[PDB]
Amino acid sequence: FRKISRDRGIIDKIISSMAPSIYGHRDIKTAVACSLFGGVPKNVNGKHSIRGDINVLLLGDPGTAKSQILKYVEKTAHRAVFATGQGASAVGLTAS
Amino acid sequence: DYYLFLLRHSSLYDSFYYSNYVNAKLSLWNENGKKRLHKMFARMGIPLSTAQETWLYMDHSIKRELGIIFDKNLDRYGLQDIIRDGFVRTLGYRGSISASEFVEALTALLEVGNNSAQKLTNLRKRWVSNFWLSWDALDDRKVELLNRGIQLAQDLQRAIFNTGVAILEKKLIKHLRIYRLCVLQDGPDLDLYRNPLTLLRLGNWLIECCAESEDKQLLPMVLASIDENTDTYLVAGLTPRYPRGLDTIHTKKPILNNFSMAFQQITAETDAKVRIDNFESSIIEIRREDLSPFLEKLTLSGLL
Amino acid sequence: SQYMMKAVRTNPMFSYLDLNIKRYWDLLIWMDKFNFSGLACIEIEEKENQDYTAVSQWQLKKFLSPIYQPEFEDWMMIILDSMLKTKQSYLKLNSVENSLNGFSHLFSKPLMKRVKKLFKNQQEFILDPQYEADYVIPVLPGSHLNVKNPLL
Amino acid sequence: SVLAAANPIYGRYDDLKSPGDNIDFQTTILSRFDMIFIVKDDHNEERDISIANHVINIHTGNANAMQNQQEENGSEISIEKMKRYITYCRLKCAPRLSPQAAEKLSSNFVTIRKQLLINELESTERSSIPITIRQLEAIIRITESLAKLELSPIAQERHVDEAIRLFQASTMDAASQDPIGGLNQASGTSLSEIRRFEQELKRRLPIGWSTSYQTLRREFVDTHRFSQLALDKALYALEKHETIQLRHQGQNIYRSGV
Ligand SMILES: Nc1ncnc2c1ncn2[C@@H]1O[C@H](COP(=O)(O)OP(=O)(O)OP(=O)(O)O)[C@@H](O)[C@H]1O
Repeated sequence: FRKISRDRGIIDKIISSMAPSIYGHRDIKTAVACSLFGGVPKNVNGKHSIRGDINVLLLGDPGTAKSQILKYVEKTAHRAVFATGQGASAVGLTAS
Repeated sequence: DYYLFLLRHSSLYDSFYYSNYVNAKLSLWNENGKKRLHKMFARMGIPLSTAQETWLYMDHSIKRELGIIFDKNLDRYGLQDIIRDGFVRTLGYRGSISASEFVEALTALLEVGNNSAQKLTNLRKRWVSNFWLSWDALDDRKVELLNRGIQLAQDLQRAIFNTGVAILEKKLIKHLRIYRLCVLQDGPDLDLYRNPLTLLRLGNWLIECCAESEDKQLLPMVLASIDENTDTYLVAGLTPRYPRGLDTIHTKKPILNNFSMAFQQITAETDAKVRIDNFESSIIEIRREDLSPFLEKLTLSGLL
Repeated sequence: SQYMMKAVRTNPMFSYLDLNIKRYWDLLIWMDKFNFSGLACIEIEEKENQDYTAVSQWQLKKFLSPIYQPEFEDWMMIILDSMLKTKQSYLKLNSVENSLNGFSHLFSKPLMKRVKKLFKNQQEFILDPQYEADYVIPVLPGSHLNVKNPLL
Repeated sequence: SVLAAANPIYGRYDDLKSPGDNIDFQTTILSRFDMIFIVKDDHNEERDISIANHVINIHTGNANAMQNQQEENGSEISIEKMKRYITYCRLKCAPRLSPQAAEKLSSNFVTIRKQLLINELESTERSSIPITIRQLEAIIRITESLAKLELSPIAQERHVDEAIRLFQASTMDAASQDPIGGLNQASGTSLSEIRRFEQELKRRLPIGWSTSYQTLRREFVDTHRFSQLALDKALYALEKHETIQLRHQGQNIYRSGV
């Protein structure tokens, strides 16, 4: 890891390695990579908390491989949960 | 006793972590040094949970056999030089204090406690005021001030370590032919380095880190720090040091500090807006605009 | 020009106004009335290539150090020449006024080297008391800025 | 005590629509809140730059390196010290009003309750934010709370003025949304009379020179064109930044632009 981390253009290869079999849509891949790696949460003097995670939205025409990208993100992530449409409730995405 | 930072008032892990010699010998600023320290603590037989407890509440059996554990294991990692003898003073049912911890508490009390000419005057007045705070701590009646000094020393060493890792990771040290330059222009808590003692602390950290480096050189170092309020750099010259455990064949009158004569020579010849008024002749205050040309002249000055 | 003058005079609103054309401009750089430069001709003639005079009135130069005031004028005289050359090339060839795209390519490389050399000389001589005559920021009526680095 | 936060319908306040179409809380629940704050964004450049710098200082670590100093010197106190001060004040003091404070509060209640009548009669619809006796008791409570800070045993006019100003900033501002135009039955004739009066005023008065409200009333009303709602028409014309300016203690009406 530390050997390959100092190569120039590691970010480009990481982006190119996201969902390789899907063609194009490089901005979606960049957003997915940024969400996967994530930011850094912060706490200022123990009274002001700042979130450190990135949320992504995909609004597009039918037949553009959005669901396959979601499945790839599910597979790659360490902890992943999947839900769809009317199959989820108020307390099914929350505590009951 | 041992070359450990505040052993009797903090944990064992903290003493090994914030030590100049251990950091120089193991490079704790990155991940490899921390992993090596964890491996050492695992080998020695002390659980990682026990090594993080307070010294008073540490397990009695481990404390009793600390000497044998040090003697038989420290040789593998090159830390056999941390064992020494010192002086410990005890007064009644109070607790033991070593000379080293006392001097660090006094230095911490000196450092922190309690239109630009007035700004500098107020700082110098506060520095004068801290003298009586350090003076009071030498009396046996005032022990709360000594405890406050110990806490201040812990915080100050943490800040020095935090700045040093940033300096070392970004390669801010520039290796010129005659000397090595380090100028701190951006970052947090640059208001702690307006005091000469804190800059000497950071310089002692860096020199200790460089002495144990495999690179063999004895070049003097220059450390510069900005103050936004005064718009002045405080610049200090630091002499190189031989490794602590090196033989006595090189031992002599130590390396001589030649920054005073060079600074006077440059100041006399040019109308630079520099202030050489401290008792230590190796510490000067130079205006922001003059820093980049002045140093160039120093490059051709010589004697360094 | 004659058609515009006749049209303006024809209007009853401006029947009694006196209008006279003083100069014709080929290339004009305008910031305000006290800062301008360019190429102008007093009056156009027939069958002779029009004579053009180059004017440059820059009050902005007065607030510079004495060593850099000649450089300001010298580099403006190169900017104007390059712009004229590229405008002539664009005219000959045939959102953006393509007459003046790419004029900076001709004088960029010399300017970088000149700036580097001037910076080196400034670093060498700024603290020399003998050269204290140079690097002096003038005091003028209406000057307010308090600034440190002359080449900047 | 209850501290509540909520968003309006459609997300943003949508100042184009009526207040009654923006707040879904009924009058029953809105009468139990002493202070109501309606929060909006103004999108000013200077404020945006100031907020951006303030937020970036928080993230880059420059926040703490400042804050401790002020907390040290004289301007801020820690959370625990303020907690102890709050409990000491609440368990030690309970102020009382003065005879002059009651007199100053009664007149303010009468004024703020009169204004609502004119607003409701003009807009010919009931107000969404109500003003009741609870709104008088709220101002009394705020006055006594202000007195509590200084451990004073009596509340005086100094505290009454600040309590009144806070109430004006909080609830009277929310009540007085002042719709520029709703295209409702109220001011129905004004839908054309506004343009009529604007044209009559812009043909009478060229881009220079000024007039007076006295004359613009007497002469334009001798022809029986008065509507009793022309007070805000001048301000609406002023909002165009060209039609009208008011100068000289509001007496002088100046034509400034197209
Ligand atoms: N470059 C591509 N762009 C779009 N679809 C692609 C591409 N390459 C392959 N496909 C295939 O096209 C099909 C359409 O993809 P998919 O079912 O994810 O579409 P969708 O409209 O985004 O789906 P949904 O409505 O479930 O979110 C899939 O079988 C996918 O594997």
